[PDB]
This record gives sequence, structure tokens and C-alpha cells, in this order.
Amino acid sequence: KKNSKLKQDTIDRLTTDTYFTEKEIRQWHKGFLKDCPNGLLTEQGFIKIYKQFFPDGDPSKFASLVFRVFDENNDGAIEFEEFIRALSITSRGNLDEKLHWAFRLYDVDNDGYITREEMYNIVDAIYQMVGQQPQTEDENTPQKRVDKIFDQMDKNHDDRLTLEEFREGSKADPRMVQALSLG
Ligand SMILES: O=C(CN1CCCCC1)NN1c2ccccc2Sc2ccccc21
Ligand SMILES: [Ca+2]
Ligand SMILES: [Ca+2]
Ligand SMILES: [Ca+2]
Repeated sequence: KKNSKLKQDTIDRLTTDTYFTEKEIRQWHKGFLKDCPNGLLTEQGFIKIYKQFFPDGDPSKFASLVFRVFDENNDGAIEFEEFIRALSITSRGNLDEKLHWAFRLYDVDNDGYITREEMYNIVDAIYQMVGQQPQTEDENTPQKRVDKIFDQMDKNHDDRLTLEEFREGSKADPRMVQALSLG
């Protein structure tokens, strides 16, 4: 296809932008096409991949949130180049890069701020995936513990987190990014 072949121009950009060698990129492409012969990974295809890893819960919500960050050009598919860029950051990136990636995940509406509600959303999604837990203390729910973490990161108390607040906030309390395995 136009999307099934790995073109040199794609490799050039990927070796410029990522932590992968040309050899690794070519190897990854073989694996990408095995899982995705069309060269394009759909949202539901992405969800199915997560269901293989968390058969107990429902990883649908979390996978959809992650999908949007992989799909950086917002055309509704993950192409190989997008897959590799995201893999590079999340598996080989430095702390600042990983934190920025996590910020993009939490900023669901891409308005440049994380709200409490956005943070609730991701946390809920994670619990749906790995297993929800009953709380008998209304003062000690996930939302309330998140509120405390949020409040501590929200340095000017405007009820929203900038990238700088989240990134610096997470270096002192890495729990929101460790929750994505990015700390
Ligand atoms: O590990 C990531 C990126 N994750 C890390 C933290 C959660 C949010 C971003 N990619 N990924 C991944 C990780 C876990 C489950 C499914 C996937 S699909 C996939 C297919 C081939 C190689 C890597 C990946
Ligand atoms: Ca895309
Ligand atoms: Ca937002
Ligand atoms: Ca703020």
C-alpha cells in the first residue's frame, strides 16, 4: 500500500527524531505490519491490543485516551511513524519528554491545561483497565486523593495545571506519571 511500505523518507525523519536506529525501525516495521497489515492501526484495533493484556477489566477507555496521543495528526489512525515516535518517547525518552507526553494524555481536550476532571477521567480509565476498588470512606476516594495531589501541583490555585506545573509537580510527586509507568 501507500501505508504498507516503509519509505526511506519516513526512516530519515524517524532517525532524526527518535532514539531508534534505522535497523531497529526496520525491525519494528515488520512487527507493526504483522499486527496491522494495512499499515494503519484503528482505535478499535488499538483497544483490542489492550484487551489482550488486561482481560479482567475494560481497557477501552484508557486505550482510547492513549490512542488520541499516539494519533498526533488527528486523522483517526495510528500510522507507523506515529507509533514509533510515541514508543521512542515512552520507552527511551528523558524525564522531561515523558512528562510532556503524560501531560498530553491528561489534557484530554488539548486546551493546554489539565483540570481536576481530566485527571479524574484518566484515573477512572486506569481503574477500569486494572480493576476498580470499592471505597467505604467518602473522604478517601480516588477523586479525593487526586484532588490533594492536584492542589499541591496547582501553584497559583486557578484550578488548572499548566505543563510547567504538572512537570515540576510530578518531579516532586511522581504518582500521576508512575500511574502510566512514565516516572
Ligand atoms: O508502552 C507503550 C506506551 N504506553 C506506555 C504507558 C502507557 C501509555 C503509553 N506502548 N505500547 C503498549 C504498551 C502496553 C500495552 C499495549 C501497548 S501498544 C504497543 C505495541 C508495541 C509496542 C509498545 C506498545
Ligand atoms: Ca494519525
Ligand atoms: Ca484540558
Ligand atoms: Ca495553575
